[PDB]
Amino acid sequence: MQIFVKTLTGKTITLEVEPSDTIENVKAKIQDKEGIPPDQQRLIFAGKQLEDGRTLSDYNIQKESTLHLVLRL
Amino acid sequence: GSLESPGFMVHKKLKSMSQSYGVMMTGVPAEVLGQMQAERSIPSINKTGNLKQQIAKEVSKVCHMMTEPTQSAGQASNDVCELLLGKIEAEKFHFTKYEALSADGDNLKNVLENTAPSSTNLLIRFEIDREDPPIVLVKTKNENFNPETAVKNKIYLLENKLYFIDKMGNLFNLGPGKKKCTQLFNAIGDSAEYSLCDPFVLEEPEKPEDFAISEIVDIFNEQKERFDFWIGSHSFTIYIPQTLGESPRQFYPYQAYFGSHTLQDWFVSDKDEYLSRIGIDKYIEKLAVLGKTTNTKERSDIYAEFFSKRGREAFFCAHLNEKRQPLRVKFKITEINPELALKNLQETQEFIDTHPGENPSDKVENYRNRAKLAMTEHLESLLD
Amino acid sequence: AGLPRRIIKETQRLLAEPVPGIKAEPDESNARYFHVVIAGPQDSPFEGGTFKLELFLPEEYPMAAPKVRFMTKIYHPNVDKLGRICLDILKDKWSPALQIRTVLLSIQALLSAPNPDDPLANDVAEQWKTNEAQAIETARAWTRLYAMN
Repeated sequence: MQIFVKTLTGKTITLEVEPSDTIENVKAKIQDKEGIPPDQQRLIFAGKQLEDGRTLSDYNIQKESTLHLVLRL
Repeated sequence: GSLESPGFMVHKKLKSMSQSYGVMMTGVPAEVLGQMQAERSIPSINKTGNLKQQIAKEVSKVCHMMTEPTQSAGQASNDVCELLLGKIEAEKFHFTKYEALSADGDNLKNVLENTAPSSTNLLIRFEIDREDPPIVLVKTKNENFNPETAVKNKIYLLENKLYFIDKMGNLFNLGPGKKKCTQLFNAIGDSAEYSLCDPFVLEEPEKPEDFAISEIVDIFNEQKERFDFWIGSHSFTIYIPQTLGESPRQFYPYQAYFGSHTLQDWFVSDKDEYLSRIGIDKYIEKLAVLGKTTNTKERSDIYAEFFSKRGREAFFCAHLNEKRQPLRVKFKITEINPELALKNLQETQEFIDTHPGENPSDKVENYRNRAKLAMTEHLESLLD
Repeated sequence: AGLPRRIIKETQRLLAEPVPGIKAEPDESNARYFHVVIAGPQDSPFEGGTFKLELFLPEEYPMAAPKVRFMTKIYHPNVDKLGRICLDILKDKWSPALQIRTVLLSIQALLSAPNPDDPLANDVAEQWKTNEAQAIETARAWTRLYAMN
C-alpha cells in the first residue's frame, strides 16, 4: 500500500509500504527519499508517538493514511 | 585590506542570518506552520469537552515544536543544501551516492588536493551510520516458528536450526548443524527471550545457559560480515569556500543534532569557527579514526568533540551516551555556485523583511505569534 | 532464590564501592528499590544540596531500564512534575549492556549539566534557554529551600 508523510513546512511525501513493515523500515524509506537519518526523526499518527519495533498493522495504519514527521524532540 | 571571496561571503551571510532569524530561514509562511500543527494536534482534543480551553492548552504546549528551528541534523543539512544549491541541484545532489570514508580518510583528502583552493567552492555532506546488531535471542519450537511473521532483528534458536532475521526480514542460517543446535537448545532454560549483550552472562558465566548464549554470541560475531546492521544516525555538512591568492583553505562545519541543538544554536556558539581552527586535514583524520576505531572511549571522545553542543563535550558521549557500537562515516561532494547561493539568501531576507518589526527579534516574534494564531484559528475551524 | 543473580551482584558491587558523591542502598522491604542520595555537583547551581531519589528495577530489568525519580524538589529542565527523570539517550536506546552504576553516573552528570533541548519540564527548560542566569539563580534558591536538610 501507499501512505503519506507530512512535514510542518507543508511538504507531503508518498511511500510504498506493506502492513508488516516496521516503523523503522518506514523511517529508512523517508531517509532514502529525504536524506533524514532514522535517528533524527519521529513519526505521529492520530496523535500517537510510534515506536520503531512496532508494525503498521500494530497501529491499524491502512492505505492512504497520513503520518506526520516530527523533527524536534 | 582586500575583499573576501564571494564564496566566503556565502558563509558569512548564512551564519549571520541564521543567528538572527532562526526558524524564519525556511522561508515558510507562519500560517503554513500553524495549520500543519493544528492538523497534528486535532486528535488530542476531546470533542465533548471544553473546546476553547483544550485548544489553548494544546497551543501553549506545542508552541516550541512549532516556532523553534528544527533539531533534525538531516533537516538542517537539507536546509543548507537548498540555500547553497537551489531546489533542483539539491535534488540532484541528494540522488548522488555516498562514499565511505577510508580508514585514514585519504580518499576525501585526495579529492580536496586535486581541486585548487582558489578555483572552487565545495560543499561536503556527511552521514554517520551506527551498527545496531540484534540484542535478543528467542528460543522457540520449530512448530511455532514461521519466518514470514517472526519479529525482525532477532536471533532464533530452534531445535535444529540457528537463524538470524535482520531488520529488513532477511533470513540467515547461522550455520551450526543439528547436534550443536540440540545442545544449545537444551542447555538454555525456558524464559524465551534472552540477552545477547548482558555482560554478567557473557563475562561471568556460571551455568550452562550462560555458556550456550556465549557460544551463540561467538558464532554470530564470527560471521558478522555477512550482515548489514547499519542504521543512519547523524548528518552534517562542511563548506569550503574558495580562497584568494596564496591564502590557506578554510572549512566550516554546520550541523543540528536531535535532542541537543539547532543550526542556529550552533552558529550562535561559534563552534563552526572553533572547529575551523583545527584545519581540514586534522578534521578528516579524526573523522577517519572515528569510523575505524574499536575503542569506545576514543570513539566517544571524537564524537563529542565534533558533534556536541559547545560546552557539553565532557558529558555528550559519557556514561549512558557512550558510543559502544562501531560507526561509519560517508561523504559526498559538490561544487557551489556562490552567486546563486547569495541570491537564495537575499530572497530569504526579502521574505524575512515582509514581516513587521524593527529588530530581528521583533520579526521573529511576529512570525511566532502568527503561527500560534493560525493554529488556534485552524483548530477552531476543524472543530466547527 | 529471590532476585536474579545480576541484581544481587550489582547491588553488592555498588555497596562495596559507591559512586563518589552518591549514596545508594537497597530498601529492606523490597530489594528492587534503592534509596539514593546525590550531592549537588561542585560548580553547579545545585552545589551544597543533597537530593534524594528512588531507583526502581522493573521485573524485566535488565531488558527494561531502571525507573528513577527525585524525592526532593528541584528546578531542573529534565525532571518532570512528578520528579521522574528521563535517561536522556540521544540517537541510541537502552540495552542490557548498561548498568545501575551507569545510570547513577548519568544522573550526577545531568545535575552537573542540564539539557534544556531534551526537556521534561517545558516551562523550566524555556526559562533555562532564554534567561540562563535567571534559571541558575532559581535553581540555587530551590537548593536552599528544599535540598539543604
